Amino acid sequence: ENFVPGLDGVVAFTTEIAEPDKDGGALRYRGVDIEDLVSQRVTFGDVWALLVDGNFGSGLPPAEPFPLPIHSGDVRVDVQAGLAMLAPIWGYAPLLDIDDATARQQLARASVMALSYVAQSARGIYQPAVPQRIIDECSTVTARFMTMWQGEPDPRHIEAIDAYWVSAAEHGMNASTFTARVIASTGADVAAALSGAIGAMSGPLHGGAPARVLPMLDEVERAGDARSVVKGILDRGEKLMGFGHRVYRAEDPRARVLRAAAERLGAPRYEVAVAVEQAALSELRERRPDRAIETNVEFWAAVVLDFARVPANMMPAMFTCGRTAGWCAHILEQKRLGKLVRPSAIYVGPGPRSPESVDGWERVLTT
Amino acid sequence: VVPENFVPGLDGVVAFTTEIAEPDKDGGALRYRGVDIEDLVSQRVTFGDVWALLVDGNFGSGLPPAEPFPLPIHSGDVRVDVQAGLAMLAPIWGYAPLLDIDDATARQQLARASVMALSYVAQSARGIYQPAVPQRIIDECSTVTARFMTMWQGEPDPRHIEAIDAYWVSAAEHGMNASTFTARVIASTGADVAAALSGAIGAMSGPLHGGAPARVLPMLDEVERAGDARSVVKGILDRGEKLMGFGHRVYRAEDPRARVLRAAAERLGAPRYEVAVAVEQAALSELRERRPDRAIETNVEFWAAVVLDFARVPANMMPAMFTCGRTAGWCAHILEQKRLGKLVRPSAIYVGPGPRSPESVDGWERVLTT
Repeated sequence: ENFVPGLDGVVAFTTEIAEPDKDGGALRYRGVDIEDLVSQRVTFGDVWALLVDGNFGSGLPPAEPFPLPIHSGDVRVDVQAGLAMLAPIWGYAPLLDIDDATARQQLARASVMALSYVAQSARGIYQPAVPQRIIDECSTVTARFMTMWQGEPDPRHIEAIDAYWVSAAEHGMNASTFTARVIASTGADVAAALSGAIGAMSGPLHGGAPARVLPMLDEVERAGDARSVVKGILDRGEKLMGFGHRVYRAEDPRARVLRAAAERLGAPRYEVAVAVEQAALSELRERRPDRAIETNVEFWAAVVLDFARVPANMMPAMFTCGRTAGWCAHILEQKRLGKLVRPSAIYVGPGPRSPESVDGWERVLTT
Repeated sequence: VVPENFVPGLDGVVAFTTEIAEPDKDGGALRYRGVDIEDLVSQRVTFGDVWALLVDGNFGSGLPPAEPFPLPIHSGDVRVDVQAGLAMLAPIWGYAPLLDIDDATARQQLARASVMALSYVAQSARGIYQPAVPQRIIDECSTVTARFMTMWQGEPDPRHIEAIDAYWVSAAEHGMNASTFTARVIASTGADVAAALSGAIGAMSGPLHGGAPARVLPMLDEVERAGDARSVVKGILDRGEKLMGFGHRVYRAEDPRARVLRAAAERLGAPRYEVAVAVEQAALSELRERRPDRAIETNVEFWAAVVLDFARVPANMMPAMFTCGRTAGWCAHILEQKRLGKLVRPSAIYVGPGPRSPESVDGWERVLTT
């Protein structure tokens, strides 16, 4: 045939959660535009429920002690280990044996746990502990996350994460969302599908993740000229971080949302980041005038996150926290779909042969 | 952008081309890299070599020796414990993403985790207060299957080692199920092998994945006490409860793995064999009678329970034996996907509500703006 492996272009599901309108240049969560959500200052906790429940009203459960005091230096792996313990310790049941109401609670309870792991891991070990009453009296999950980590966080930094987390909560059917849907289609508990989605996310070729643009942003601040360093990186064989082929029809809606939030909150590195964007776009469009080149949302995601005191290696964990909303939305939708996800494969390998015909059969020990 | 006779679940949609194995359902035969499983079992090819046959495409290599656990965490769920250990493989054992390693390193890292999961299952079935089996009497073993039964039972019956070899080889790989599909999707992103192996175990644990050995032990216990074999199954169907180990046809006529395991039970002289076949004759003849139109055949998971019980495996340790065997299918599909080197990313179609304002949503009354 002329088929493409990996089901490229093959329609697998039917969704009511969100529509990434690439032709129209807008992202809508259950019909509500994300530009409207960040502008009216809707916190990530509410957007989590809008994607999962299809409407507002419900929030997220409080923080609770860790199910396993794990700490290995890899926060992605720590959350997966804790997610495993949810069935024996917290009693998580398979999706087939619980109603939609129980599945929604365990998804929110697991979402809160993943954020508690990330916030605690960022606060230093020898730092004074944040009292539990200060944590439990926070208005939003975003505030609770920042207070558990920073103790007394800047309000402008809380708004930055709220802007980033709702602009990355859900973006269609990628590898991580597909993995959670396949595992949930088996009837396993929600922690197993969440642990599988996190494993798919750890792959470098999965997709979105804040770009490693800080060593370049620092270089522009020191040298002063952005055009020269942008020209240098492309001439010395290295690729340019945060800029490539287009994703939407034109500018990514999430790209302007995170740049407008950076200017609105007063990010110190905003002017350099804009100077970098202009030099990169002018240079990439000058060398390949046939390619459609737009700024990646991962470029301004790194700018916004770094403005909120987020280190580079913690940024991928920041994306995982926001994507819990999209993962839990598609897991519950798959549960209500009630259809196993099994494709097929065609065999092109060797035909029937005897065991003695196989290469290396003389080294096998039998009986 | 529109549905077109669309069915959810990718049923029948071809996703990959594989050289690993072929479940010839229309022919009633299963082949690993072209070799029939009946040959592999009848000529007593150990599981370690079938593992190397599926992953490498030829014979020659083996599996690395056992080692201590990466994590002294044991919650009582061996499935969960193995997943937690698979996690620790990145920081403790240094497992790199598939995108940054060659086929040789990835092949080992798959084999090292495969032996890791076997030892997790192995000495989880041995009492800690029983005498620690000597470390050298394990080294004096030959096959991977033999070292498994040595770590668990201490003095394993040679007949039982053949039974495990018969079972694991039969269930080593069976095409494109959910657990194998999940392992390929995660591997298609470029992550490490331990993440892809952990994703398959999660999908394996779901009830609708199938393949887990059947809970036919109470039925076989009841038949032996009151010997009739037919009135025992006749009553169960009359009362309206499920007949375990029997149902739809997997292969078109007879599952070759069921034929292999039933013959392996008789060849090794399993005490439950005579009682087991009478239950098979009675259940099949009964199910075909109550439904003279539906194709009904013995499930391989019915004989898998007979064989595994003969090997002194408890009822709820049998699922871990399935996960142990399928490591060959998971690793071979992981390595093949690595060489394929293409991301799996399907698409979906939105049919939800059209564009609206945040105020026209049910519940905007209970929103607090930042």
